[PDB]
Amino acid sequence: TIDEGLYSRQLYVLGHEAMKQMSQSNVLIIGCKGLGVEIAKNVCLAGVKSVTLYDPQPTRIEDLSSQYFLTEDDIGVPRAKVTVSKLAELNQYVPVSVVDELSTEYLKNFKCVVVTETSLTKQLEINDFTHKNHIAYIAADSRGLFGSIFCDFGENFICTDTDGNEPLTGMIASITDDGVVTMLEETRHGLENGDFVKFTEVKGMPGLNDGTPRKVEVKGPYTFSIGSVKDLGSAGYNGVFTQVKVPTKISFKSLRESLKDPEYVYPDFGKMMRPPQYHIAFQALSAFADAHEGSLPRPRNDIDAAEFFEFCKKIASTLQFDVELDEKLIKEISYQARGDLVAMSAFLGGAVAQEVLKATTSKFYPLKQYFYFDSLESLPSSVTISEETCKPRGCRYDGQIAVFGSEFQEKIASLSTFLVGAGAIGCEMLKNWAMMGVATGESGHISVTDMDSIEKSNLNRQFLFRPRDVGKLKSECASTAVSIMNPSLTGKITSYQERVGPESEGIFGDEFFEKLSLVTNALDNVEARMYVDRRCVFFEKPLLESGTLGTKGNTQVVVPHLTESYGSSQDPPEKSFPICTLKNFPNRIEHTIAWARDLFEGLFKQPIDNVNMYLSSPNFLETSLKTSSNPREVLENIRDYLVTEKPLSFEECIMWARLQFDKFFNNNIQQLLFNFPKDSVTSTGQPFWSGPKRAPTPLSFDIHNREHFDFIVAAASLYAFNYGLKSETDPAIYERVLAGYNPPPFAPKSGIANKDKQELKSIADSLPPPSSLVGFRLTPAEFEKDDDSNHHIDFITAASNLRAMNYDITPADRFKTKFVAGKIVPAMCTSTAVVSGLVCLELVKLVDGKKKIEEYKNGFFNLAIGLFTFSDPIASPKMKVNGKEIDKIWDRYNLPDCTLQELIDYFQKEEGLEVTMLSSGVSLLYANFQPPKKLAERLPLKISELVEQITKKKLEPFRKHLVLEICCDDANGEDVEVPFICIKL
Amino acid sequence: ALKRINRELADLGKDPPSSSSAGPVGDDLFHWQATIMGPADSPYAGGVFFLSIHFPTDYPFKPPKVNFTTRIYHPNINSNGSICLDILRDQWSPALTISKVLLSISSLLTDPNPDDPLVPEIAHVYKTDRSRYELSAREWTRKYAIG
Amino acid sequence: MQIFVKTLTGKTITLEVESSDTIDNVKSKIQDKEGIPPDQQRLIFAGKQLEDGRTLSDYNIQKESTLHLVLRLRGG
Ligand SMILES: *P(=O)(O)OC[C@H]1O[C@@H](n2cnc3c(N)ncnc32)[C@H](O)[C@@H]1O
Ligand SMILES: [Mg+2]
Ligand SMILES: [Mg+2]
Repeated sequence: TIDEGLYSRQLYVLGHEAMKQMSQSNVLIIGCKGLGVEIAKNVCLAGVKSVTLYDPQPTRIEDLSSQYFLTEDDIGVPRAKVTVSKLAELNQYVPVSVVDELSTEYLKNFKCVVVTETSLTKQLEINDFTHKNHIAYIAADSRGLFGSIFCDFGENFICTDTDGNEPLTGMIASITDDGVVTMLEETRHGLENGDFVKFTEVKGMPGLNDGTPRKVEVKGPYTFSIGSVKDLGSAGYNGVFTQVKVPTKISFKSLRESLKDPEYVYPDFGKMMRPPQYHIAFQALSAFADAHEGSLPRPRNDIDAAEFFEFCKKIASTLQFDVELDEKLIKEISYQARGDLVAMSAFLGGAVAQEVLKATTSKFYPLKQYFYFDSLESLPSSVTISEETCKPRGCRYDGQIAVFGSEFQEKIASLSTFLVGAGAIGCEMLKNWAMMGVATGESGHISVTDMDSIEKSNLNRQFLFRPRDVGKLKSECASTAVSIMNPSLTGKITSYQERVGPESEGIFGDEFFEKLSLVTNALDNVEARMYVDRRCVFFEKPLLESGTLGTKGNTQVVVPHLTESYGSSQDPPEKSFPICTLKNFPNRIEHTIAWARDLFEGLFKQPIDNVNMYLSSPNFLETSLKTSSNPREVLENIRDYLVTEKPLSFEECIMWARLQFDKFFNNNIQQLLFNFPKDSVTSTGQPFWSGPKRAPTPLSFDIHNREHFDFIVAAASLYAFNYGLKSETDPAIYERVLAGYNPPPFAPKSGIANKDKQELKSIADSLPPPSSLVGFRLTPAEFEKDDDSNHHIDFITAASNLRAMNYDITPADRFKTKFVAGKIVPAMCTSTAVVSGLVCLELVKLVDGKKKIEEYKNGFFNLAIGLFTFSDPIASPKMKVNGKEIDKIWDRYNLPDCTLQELIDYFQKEEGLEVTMLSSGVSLLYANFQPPKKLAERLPLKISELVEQITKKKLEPFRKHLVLEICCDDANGEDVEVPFICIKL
Repeated sequence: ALKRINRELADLGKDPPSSSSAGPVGDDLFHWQATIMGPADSPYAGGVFFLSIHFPTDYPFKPPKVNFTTRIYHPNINSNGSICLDILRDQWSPALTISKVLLSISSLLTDPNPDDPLVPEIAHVYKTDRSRYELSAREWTRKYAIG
Repeated sequence: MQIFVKTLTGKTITLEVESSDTIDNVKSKIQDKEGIPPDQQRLIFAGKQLEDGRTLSDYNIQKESTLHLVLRLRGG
């Protein structure tokens, strides 16, 4: 009973069984500060059965540093009481409760227990009970720029899926007598040693088809081994292997046992000696709090730091830790004890929420067992950070001032940022900015642009949007929500509804981009990322990129004159199948889905567009004949959709659907089998329909069959929608109208000066004149997946499954068909939180204006396997131009609006280079090989005039610069790379 | 994109392409018109075939869209001019120039591959009745590829 | 010398190299074992992204070292 209209993106990551187990699990959360509230929010959005909160501590002002469900009117009220009301709105299927008192025996009601803001003695008392009663225990901590996570899921945890990857499958070419399985030509199995596989459709060795998994011994990228198959047969031909994933037994240790001999997870291999330090440091923090009535060391206090280091030495002596304590790092942990950062809270909350989901679903590999993290490279160095500047001021930013100071707070409050996109990452980024106090000063401002509107499926991970907000613009709703969170942002946020691209340069122009401080991308496509990267490179602005995919994520930072841009690297492109495979010889459900999408486009979109264009353009026929490669198709489509097969009722739509069923699932297959019979052989004697090619079979229409009726209904409904008829879903009309169909006879055709022009002219003359039919338009079908009543996904699924039955392929369902055809990107709230935390940790580095490239970090992570890694950004390449060091990315030539001849003379006289090619946009302004007359015409013109003349379009009034690409050769004739030219209009 | 396109254009200009001639249309660098000469030892001998090449914005990281314009009777070229070449769909890498694409197209013209056809009827005629395929190809190249 | 490469999806790869090998040779070996073009590979060792044109000894990569093979993602 999972609501797939809300959990559409999350089910592509977890699955139906995982969410079914999730919806029966109870989660208790102790602590309702920023980390606790982040964990609770992510858990509520995930869809657990219920969430219970326990935090009787009255609210204090500093708690607002990372708690976004607390307002300044709630001071003196318990945090849980004022947080449950706001948490109860995130998801209607997840009740949120509050307990005013906690007892040990009360813990047996919960599937998972999360502990934050609790002393070590209480944690030991709770864990001693949860461990022996088989309850998952997670303990999280966030101290300044330091974080810790501990997981204990019991001694006999069972993990059904350890990596979250789809099972591997492949097509075999031959299996020898010794189990040497070989893949097809240039096909990689992708298996590892110790994996299990099962075989089907193997010819010559039926025994392998029973289904028992067999061990895999990888011998190469194309072959592996399964053992001795002597008894099963001598040799096997063809077949398909599929990986089998087996459960794993994971054993955890209790907190009391784990303190003595911890097992670390390393978020960064560049600093492998630190987690042992943090292990002692956090225990010393707990001891110090115990010795000082629960009070942490004061910010940047030396006496407290010395006492804390004494505690650290005592603990290291007691635990018999043979480690050398780094005094600077430990005292840094002491200084930032009272820090409460929203970025660290978001990062650790995403991680801990993912761990909670692992506990409640027995999926993905949990942490084992300690995860200590630091982002100490984010500490500012351009301001004064001392006891005087870090003391609390009695404001909501005390938690952040305790780490960064008041001067850095003033720097943050004067930011002028630009956020592109308002999706999940956009909402998280806006919330983090509101909590940090970004652009709350006199000179601060926030600009957020997004052209989309709120949908039901967006609410699952965009927590700023409520069901009442469906149908409104994302940017306005996000701005209002964040203004509610931080009232100081009233009037400091401007929201646009513009798509960022070449067509919006009149709004996001020179004046707009010259006032910014940084740009943050929250997009979901690569084209927009490349465009924004080019704009930032031209205007020399810092850029923050971030991306997610299911449980994986990455963040990158682009710094002017220091690092390379986003577009300086390549990513794996999408997989496009050969046209022959799609058109005639499919062997996967993806091929059939692509074919069905093409069929939908060619039946309900292209002919309608041709008909509409015929009735609008007064010179469409001649232009189509001249330009279009196959005008016959266009003319036939116009004729058929105008006069020949125009439906006067829904009955004719049903008959048309039946005719198309025959056309696409019975007759083309007969023609194909006539051309290539099932017993045909290739040029080398091998059978034609073997291996990647599957012999098809024509389908005979059966009304009672589900798939045939689904296709008929969907096609008839879509045709009626095209012609604006009253569609029906009553089976009686279909049954009574499809019983009188007379299939026209069909027999495959064997085949066996220039009059085709006369035929085209005759066909054109048969069409009614455009003047007679004015105002008559047919509505094209624009593909839309999120609507479950437009029959688009229904039609695509029916067509794909029918073609699968043609070629004996296993059909999919609406869920997988929508995933594949819709090109849906799996999404999670936890990954979004993690990436937002990392981006906001890099944002403070950008604000501080750090110059060295080793102080920035690009981050990558996969939460399904618990992998985190960081690497320095790549420095921008340098080159030698005219014996000068020139940056290959961030350097440009600035020139006035001079003539082409003057530009060539300048490059010859100043840089000593000969200009050979000069282009702007998509045109070719100048080339060395052009005829002398054309050049002599184009030489005395200014660059603006030349561009206007060549492009045949006047420059817009708001245009203030031109970007030119120039290729030039030196004196010796060697080509030399040069930066682009910025002509000032 | 512009830099790579101009470098390829200059490379074509410097080295004599002989049996090919590719160049931009008008002043647009993202739209080329190429000419291919039918191999002498083939049914398409003495024919001129026009191709349209559309470079995407992401060039050279996405393959160019190359489509025949002159009608040709080939098992691997359909009526829309689409060419069944692996280097244009999924085997494209940012290291192949248009010259190698034209050489691949010429090689495809010099010998078809009916075992993996794009036009099943032409492949059937080629596999069954070779002489009739030869006659049809000669008639088509005299009717469309000469002029 | 033998090194290990771990992918962002959890796969493990074993490579037989020498300390004098360039990053280009390592990328070619990874392409042979995985089919990923060398220009689309992002290798990380000890917090440093390996760049083409240098050698393993520049990064102090020794036997039984672990590299990470990562990539960028397009959701958001
Ligand atoms: P995720 O898919 O959850 O949300 C992505 C958001 O980014 C916005 N977006 C995509 N592409 C653009 C451009 N070119 N300009 C502005 N905004 C963009 C979507 O509308 C989503 O809100
Ligand atoms: Mg949307
Ligand atoms: Mg999206």
